[PDB]
Amino acid sequence: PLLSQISNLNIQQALIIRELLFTLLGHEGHYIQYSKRYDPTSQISRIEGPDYKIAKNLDISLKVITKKLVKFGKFYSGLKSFIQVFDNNKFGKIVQKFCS
Amino acid sequence: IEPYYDTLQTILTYLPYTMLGSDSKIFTFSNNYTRLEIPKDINNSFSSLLREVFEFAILYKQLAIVVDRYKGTLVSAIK
Repeated sequence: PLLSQISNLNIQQALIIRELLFTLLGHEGHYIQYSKRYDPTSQISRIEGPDYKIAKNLDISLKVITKKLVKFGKFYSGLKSFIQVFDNNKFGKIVQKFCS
Repeated sequence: IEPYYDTLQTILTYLPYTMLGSDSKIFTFSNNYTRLEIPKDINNSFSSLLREVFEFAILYKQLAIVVDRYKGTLVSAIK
């Protein structure tokens, strides 16, 4: 369903919560989408994590609260991609143990 | 009294979001979160009461700004 079509606050809150549970793990949702600047090919882009854009039809208060929480998905995705890069022999025992 | 007294439970719907220092559909911060604008359709009495309640919101927002800004910048251990 379109986000603008829904007018009730409770429905919007539940929908954004359902979409947010997956966002916190780094996945896209129906109403939270990756920014066009995020290129998975680039190493630095993967390490720094993806930036998310929120659908313009969300309620203003819910949009602000979501914009605060979105950063946690960014950190998780960045760390998960950090492990898959820095955990090899060429980066030494210190970095490997930190990846642990 | 309902027919003879006009004013916007609806306040309590959007009040929690304002108390946590976040923008609301009927209350909007401005000037770097230093003032809060009470909308039209809030007659004298309710506005006068809210002016006391909103003291917590603005003060908490200022404290949150300070905490977020100086979290890991200050070098002195005391601060």
